[PDB]
Amino acid sequence: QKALDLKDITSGRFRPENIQGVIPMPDGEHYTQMSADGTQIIKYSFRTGEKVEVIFDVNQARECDFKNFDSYQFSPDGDKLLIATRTTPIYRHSYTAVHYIYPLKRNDKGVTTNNIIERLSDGGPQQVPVFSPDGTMIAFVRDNNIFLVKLLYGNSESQVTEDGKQNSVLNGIPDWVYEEEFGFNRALEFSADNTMIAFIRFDESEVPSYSFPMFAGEAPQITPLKDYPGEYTYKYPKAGYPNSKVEVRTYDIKSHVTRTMKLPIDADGYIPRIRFTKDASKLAVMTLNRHQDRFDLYFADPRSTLCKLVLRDESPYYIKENVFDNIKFYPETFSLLSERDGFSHLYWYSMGGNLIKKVTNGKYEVKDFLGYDEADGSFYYTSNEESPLRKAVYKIDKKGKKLKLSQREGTNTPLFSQSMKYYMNKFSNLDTPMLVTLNDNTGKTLKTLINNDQLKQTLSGYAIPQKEFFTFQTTDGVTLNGWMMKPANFSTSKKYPVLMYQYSGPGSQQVLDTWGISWETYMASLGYIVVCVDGRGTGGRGEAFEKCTYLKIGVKEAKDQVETALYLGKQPYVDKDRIGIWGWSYGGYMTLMSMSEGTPVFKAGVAVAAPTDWRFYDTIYTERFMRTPKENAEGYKESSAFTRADKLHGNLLLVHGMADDNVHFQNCAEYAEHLVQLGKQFDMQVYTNRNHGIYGGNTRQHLYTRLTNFFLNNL
Amino acid sequence: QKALDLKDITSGRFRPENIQGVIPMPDGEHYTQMSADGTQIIKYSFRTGEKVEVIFDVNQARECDFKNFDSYQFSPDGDKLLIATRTTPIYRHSYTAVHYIYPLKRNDKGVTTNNIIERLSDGGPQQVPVFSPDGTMIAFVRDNNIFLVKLLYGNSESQVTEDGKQNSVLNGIPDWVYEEEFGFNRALEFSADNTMIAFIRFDESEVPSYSFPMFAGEAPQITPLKDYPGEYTYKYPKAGYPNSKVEVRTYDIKSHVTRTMKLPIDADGYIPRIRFTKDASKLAVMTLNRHQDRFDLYFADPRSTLCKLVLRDESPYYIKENVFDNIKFYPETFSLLSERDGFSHLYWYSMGGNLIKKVTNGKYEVKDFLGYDEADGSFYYTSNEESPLRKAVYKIDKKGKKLKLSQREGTNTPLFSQSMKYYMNKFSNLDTPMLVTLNDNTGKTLKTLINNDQLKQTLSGYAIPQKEFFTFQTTDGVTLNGWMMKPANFSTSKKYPVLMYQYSGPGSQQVLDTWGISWETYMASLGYIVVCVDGRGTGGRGEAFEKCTYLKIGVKEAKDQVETALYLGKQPYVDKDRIGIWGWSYGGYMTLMSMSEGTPVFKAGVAVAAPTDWRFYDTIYTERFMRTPKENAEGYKESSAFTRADKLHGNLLLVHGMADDNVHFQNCAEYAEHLVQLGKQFDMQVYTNRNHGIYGGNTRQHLYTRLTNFFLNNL
Ligand SMILES: N[C@@H](CC(=O)N1CCn2c(nnc2C(F)(F)F)C1)Cc1cc(F)c(F)cc1F
Ligand SMILES: N[C@@H](CC(=O)N1CCn2c(nnc2C(F)(F)F)C1)Cc1cc(F)c(F)cc1F
Repeated sequence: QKALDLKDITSGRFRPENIQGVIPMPDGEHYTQMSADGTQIIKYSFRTGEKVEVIFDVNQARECDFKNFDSYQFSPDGDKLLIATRTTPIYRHSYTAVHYIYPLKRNDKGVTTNNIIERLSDGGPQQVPVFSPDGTMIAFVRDNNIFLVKLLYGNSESQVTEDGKQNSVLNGIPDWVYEEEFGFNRALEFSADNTMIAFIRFDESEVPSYSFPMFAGEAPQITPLKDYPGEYTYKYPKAGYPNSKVEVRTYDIKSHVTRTMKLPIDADGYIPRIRFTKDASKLAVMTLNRHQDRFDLYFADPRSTLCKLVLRDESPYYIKENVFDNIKFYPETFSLLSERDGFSHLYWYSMGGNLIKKVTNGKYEVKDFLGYDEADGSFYYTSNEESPLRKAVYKIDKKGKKLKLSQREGTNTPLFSQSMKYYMNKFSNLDTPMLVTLNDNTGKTLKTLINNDQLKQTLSGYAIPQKEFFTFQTTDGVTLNGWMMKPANFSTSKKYPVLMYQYSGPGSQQVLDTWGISWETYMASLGYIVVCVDGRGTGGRGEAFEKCTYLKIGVKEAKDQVETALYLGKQPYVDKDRIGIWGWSYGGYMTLMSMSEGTPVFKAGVAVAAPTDWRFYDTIYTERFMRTPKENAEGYKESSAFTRADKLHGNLLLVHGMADDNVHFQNCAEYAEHLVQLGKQFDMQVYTNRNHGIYGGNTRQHLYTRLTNFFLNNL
Repeated sequence: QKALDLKDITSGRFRPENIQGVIPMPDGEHYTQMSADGTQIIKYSFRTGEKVEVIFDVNQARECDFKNFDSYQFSPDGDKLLIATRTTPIYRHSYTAVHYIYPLKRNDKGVTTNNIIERLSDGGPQQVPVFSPDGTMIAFVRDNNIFLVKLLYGNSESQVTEDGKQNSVLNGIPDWVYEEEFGFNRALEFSADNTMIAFIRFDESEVPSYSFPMFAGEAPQITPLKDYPGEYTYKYPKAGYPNSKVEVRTYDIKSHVTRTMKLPIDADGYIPRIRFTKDASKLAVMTLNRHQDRFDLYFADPRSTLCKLVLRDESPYYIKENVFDNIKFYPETFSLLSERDGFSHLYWYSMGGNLIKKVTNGKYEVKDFLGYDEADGSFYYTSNEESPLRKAVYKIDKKGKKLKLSQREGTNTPLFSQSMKYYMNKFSNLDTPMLVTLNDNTGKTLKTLINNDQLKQTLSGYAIPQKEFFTFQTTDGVTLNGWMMKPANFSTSKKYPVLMYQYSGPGSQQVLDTWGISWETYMASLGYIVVCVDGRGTGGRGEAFEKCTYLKIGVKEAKDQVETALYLGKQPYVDKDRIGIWGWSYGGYMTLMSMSEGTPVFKAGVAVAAPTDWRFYDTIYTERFMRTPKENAEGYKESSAFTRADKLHGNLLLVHGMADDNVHFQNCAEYAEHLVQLGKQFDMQVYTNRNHGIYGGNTRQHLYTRLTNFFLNNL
């Protein structure tokens, strides 16, 4: 019966027990994980779940200068560990860290804990270090150049590129927009030979600069800025501006000759990935055109420079970013996820580019390709075949027989062993916070490592609202999925205020059979009905449902949020005059769109870190859905929150971080002044030195307290 | 009985009729004024108030390319008019304008309207043009250099200085901080000879730069910034940073030789003014030290460069800026306002520097010295001898007899004729919006030009709260003046919420017997008791009362605002739990100080454009009261709103303009983050591209609507 406390939510007091840093060892029988302390790396058996041994310990390693470590990686051989310390984030995926090599060699007592640890580099902190296939070399990036460490040669460090320059030329790591929008941090590969390095070189010299102020602030304090403010500058192309010029280069480890691949790509095209195949003489180069609807897979010869078109996959809309990391190479074959038939499905290709078979078919979506077992010819993947709200692990055999491997319905995230014999399963649903099991490739639970019983017990003493799923029919006959969360004291006799939550961005889903206690859960415990509906444009229901928004985003999503409010307003326990809506990022943009759709259904709303005109956002994301402002002028105008701002109805709170390198604070500053000149009253909360995550010290608690009080006062 | 409408207040619908651009002509019998149209300049008699003639008309002037004009100036002779068009503000006092010379020569019909108008310069817009004593030359500034126009030589334009450079060297106009804090826009003078030009040269090259973003915005839209924002940069030294290096230079009109005056000034001193005397060979140079408590008046020879100390005036606190423009030169004598005896009083000096007499004495303050009539030896000035709430015009004869010239008690602002024979009087009090009379130097009303009867009649239909003055005693026995404004329906039976308004800055006063209808008046008509009290630190009551705050500003002012709230809270018609406070500029800073003084008396407050730590503010103002941060570390800490922020009590709204070149938006951004990390909830309203005035298009209406709703919701 006690009441949830927001501070418990924001401080993560109900964060379920989990396992971090799980890496399948090459042997195929074992996995390693990080200790909770962050001070040990411990080996375990997939088959039994038994602790085999502690392989690494900060208090039991020689010349180890760090107290805790952040992350780690095994050499492909299994004899060395690359360990990262002092991890310093740059953008969402990039960071520097001081890395260390730890050899896994047994001593006189047969233990791997008393070895000596070698600083990976006597120079400065490193980016994206990667082992060569034999484990004898590590390539890394620092100051936008590539460096090579030869472990057989005294950790011999050589400099591969000399033209790296800040805000000008990047070697082996992507620029801001590629990193954010193709979702990756490394373009740096070794050949199966161990003889060649391949990398993408980004020339962003003629990409526009963007700069915003930095104040001293607090948590952290930037002390040089105590009296006079400073600034942050970086390359960021807005919609329709020029992107980096990119090319693929190779470096011959024994020769030291650098070569450029002769890739026939459009001047304004992209190279979202490179990947060495299992063939030593074949480097996969993935390329898109600027409209992002033609994916061309090339095989480049790292020595001759010759590039051969292997596959062309085309769309009347666009190719999604998630395809690229589902391309896995094997001696004679490779996988490909494609939406050609209207659903995300798995295709199996020969290494000549020749379609062997369509592995999955049906009106469901494959989410991830987990791997192929050559022993039986069988494919492992996750999908939502059960329902768009769920994900389960599946196996399809060589003849086409499908078996679902998950024991329980909800959200199943598997991490397979090297051999596909075993997998670790992390599971949740609305009622299960986390349950971690070890399973074999038939689905049998070999061991239950974590059940989160202690969490359930602690929770037992609190009065927890419960989510329930529901569907309803829009006025044009579309089924929408949503969840509804009612106070634990709910009465059909009483009428209640409503808080709608949504994200609503292309391909996204927030209606998922998974567990959480969030700020929404807290709102529900304060007496609100909290509802979340995934409108048109969201993922999991195939291409037509997702991409009906193409060239004019936000409009259809906004009507479906208005339709959701009308439907709630008809319910006898809902006070239609007290309906609020909020969201963050695309969700904040959708709050503005929805509150100014024309039907005055919302009393109040909060838009956090909201884009307000798509011309302020970046090239790769915006153009994927909208093309450029010059090709799609009317679409940009119609998708803009500015155009419909005179119909804004309800009390609005705009929240933004002033150091947002993702949705620039420009969005909020320009939109607010439009609102001022229209005579619309609204409220603001701007956060000094905060980015798109708005976090730091007491910031999140402060922010959710502000949102709580805003809806308490306006609903 | 109708209700005031805020939109009428912000659109200036009750702005009293007045007269603009009143200039006393040299003859001493006449004044000129601008038409309301802005299209005519019309001559009138002081003696009779009769219209003599229209001297200038846009529709009746030849080769006149403008529809309206902004301002105008007469040649010292009376034969030419310098007229300004296209006035473009830069800071509070500086602007560029395209000027035109119009000769006042009669035609065949005897009229001055059909003449030809000459563009003052074929080059670009000009700054601070000034006539030579004979009227044959005009000096002006453009692009930080001095130019000379010789009207007897075909409007011959020559360039006096060649080293002017933006953000580097200014000739003849002050930098940002001198302009704002010594209150002037021109350091450019001709000798009585008409033979020499003198000017101050500002070298701000080593003053720090400050930059803030500019967005496109609206009203005005900055169209180049529609996609990518820009910035504004200028020189602005914060407290304790270096000021411009300054010197006085002269240019020999016939010789073209430039010379530097040998002024013995401290390295870090100021030259707040230069002024040519009635002696052709004597240039007054006014200088302060950096502590601003030693005013040294020098007489410089423009040819020999030799400078002679004429007067030293010293203070244990500081010399106020208002003294400099009260120094008026005569053939054998000059005036000086000084606070040496503890009150602002008028002193009469010989031109050798030798005190002839103390003209005024008593425990009241002289506000302005209006002039000296040599015929009777008599002095004209304004003072508050009646009460700190009032100002009247006074005359003191050669033998010491004093006569008060004003007919009515309240606020009397006089503009004397060249000869001191007549003056124009603008008058108001709590009940008189504006009454404009013409009076002779005994006080007799010769004519009443304006009575604002129409305004009174329009007002008659509205229900107007009325101000009344009051005093009360603080707990340490100090008498404070305040005004109280109650709703027109006031009842002693009812209990009411309170809105306190204050400015509270050193030497300022808001409790004045003068007329206005403001946002406060609107709040009163919505059912609030609105109170304003001038606490310790404010002006008009002598040096001890004003400067008891020296070296630790804000603390004492804040206690007196808390004492005002306690006193109001004891009244039976005041609900002590519903007391709010607000202010703008220093008044916004005082809102924070007062709301975090420690006694939790305020329910809510609004701080507009508030300084929050004095180290963020500029050198001349801050140091006048606080010296530098390095000399007064503990004083800066104790005056800071940051230090006491943990005691903030009540709901706060912070309002700021993001392009504030005066109180940088840094103040608000740094303070808000301090509040976030302390866990204090507050509200914000930031205004894109707005300066310290926060105005533009619908901005003011939007802003006062926001303040109204904030107190309505929190009180
Ligand atoms: N910038 C966008 C990034 C994104 O949408 N994807 C990149 C990463 N990704 C995606 N799909 N899978 C992956 C990942 F697995 F690589 F991470 C799509 C997200 C995003 C959308 C907005 F409208 C906005 F205002 C801010 C914002 F940060
Ligand atoms: N910057 C200050 C200027 C001033 O106080 N004087 C300059 C002009 N002046 C004065 N006294 N007479 C005159 C004038 F007649 F010259 F105008 C004093 C005003 C001021 C005080 C603050 F705390 C602040 F946060 C902003 C701000 F703009």
